[PDB]
Amino acid sequence: TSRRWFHPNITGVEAENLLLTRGVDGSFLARPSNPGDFTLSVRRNGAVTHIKIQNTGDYYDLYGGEKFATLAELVQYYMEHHGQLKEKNGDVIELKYPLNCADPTSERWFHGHLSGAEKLLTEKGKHGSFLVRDSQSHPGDFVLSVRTGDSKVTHVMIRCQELKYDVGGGERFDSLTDLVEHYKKNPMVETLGTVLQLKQPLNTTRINAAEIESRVRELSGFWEEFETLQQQECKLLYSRKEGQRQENKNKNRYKNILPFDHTRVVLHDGDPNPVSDYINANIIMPEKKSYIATQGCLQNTVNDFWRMVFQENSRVIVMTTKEVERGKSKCVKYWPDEYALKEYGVMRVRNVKESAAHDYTLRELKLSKVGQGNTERTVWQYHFRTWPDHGVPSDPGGVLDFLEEVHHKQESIMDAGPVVVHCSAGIGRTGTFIVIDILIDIIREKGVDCDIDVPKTIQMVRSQRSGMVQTEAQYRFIYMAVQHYIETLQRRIEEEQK
Repeated sequence: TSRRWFHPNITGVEAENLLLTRGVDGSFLARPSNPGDFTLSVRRNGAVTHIKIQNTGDYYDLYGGEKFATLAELVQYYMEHHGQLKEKNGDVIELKYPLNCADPTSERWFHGHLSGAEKLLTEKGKHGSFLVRDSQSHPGDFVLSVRTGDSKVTHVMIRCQELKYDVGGGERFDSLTDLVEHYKKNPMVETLGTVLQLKQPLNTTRINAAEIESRVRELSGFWEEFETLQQQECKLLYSRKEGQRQENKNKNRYKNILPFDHTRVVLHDGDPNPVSDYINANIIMPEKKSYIATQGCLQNTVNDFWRMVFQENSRVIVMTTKEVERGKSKCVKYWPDEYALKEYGVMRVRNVKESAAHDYTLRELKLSKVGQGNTERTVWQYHFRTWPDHGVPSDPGGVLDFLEEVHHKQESIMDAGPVVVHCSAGIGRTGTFIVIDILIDIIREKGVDCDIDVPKTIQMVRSQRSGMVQTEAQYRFIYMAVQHYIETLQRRIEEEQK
């Protein structure tokens, strides 16, 4: 869609002035920061109301509202459901008109201060590759550089006249984004007939895995790269109708954090005597090893969880949360005690042995269908217990050691199904763990000298489940986990050499 309602470089007073001069009653905007959190500024009856949105790494928690996977899903929900958002008193807050941001800093095509850019379009660029940079000679103006061929880099001047942008004729646009989007749909034609088609921006995130230390150093950067990735979320507003059904409302831990219809795990062989095909879970495919990203079990969904594990032929479970965190339920006990046997509907689970490490507990479980012999399989449960209540761990060593053991178990089991990964909502920690495993797996196969793209991988995983990887802290942790993994392999090679 757009995501123009989010202003990345704004203050509380600037937000109030914009809503009172450029907006009307029902106008709204989202803004960052109190660092780490977000604020929803809404105009109501000639006054500005600020609603706090907090995210510790699990979900976007709007004060006196609901929990959401993305800020785009939060906005889409209240724009479609008017009588849902209310104050502490009970007075309804209406989200009617989004206030568009003119700042192009969070755009993929915007490079700000590149110099007369041709080399970057020659080395990285392809046919239709384009970038927008600040003008060197005339301050305030901009330059559009576009590559065309099988052959040439064409420069188009963008003038800034009375807070409006133009290419020297035609229409005058309020922002750089409006100019870019118009000339993307209606392309520019050169004097000799060459079409200046704007198909894709220049990729500046892809790095060679061996050169991770240098990129992390330059990003220490991480905020600007993450916000650019966050701006892409408006393109991931896929259908979630199955989870929105009244039959499935109590099957979701959080009413709004729902699985996409195109990737959801569809359950079969259910009880005929309502809906028996639903579970808040999605099949994650890296575009070898597949994953099922799901929420923490609810007592009414424990039977559906085991139905999924059996149906999908899954042999490894990754639990990245404690049962209770900060006195709040995050996941119910879906496994029996050590040496005990428990029946969960049509499924039977046996806890063979519990092996405890400092960061995790390994539980050897035996899953089978009640009434059938030769249906039994070993399901290995890896329960990470040291992850902090808020934020991410300071050292990625424990997570990497855990994931390396998870990988080695999956690889050792012949004909094993997708790896079940879950936390509370199944998006924050779950998303972080899956992304780290995908990126590390590229290095496992291709070696230290291979191309890796952190935001591209996150965007691909986000198209399969709503808001995979929740915070900038998690985003930073993904980079630090890859860097630590590269460092360990580098030392192991040097140990053999020396």
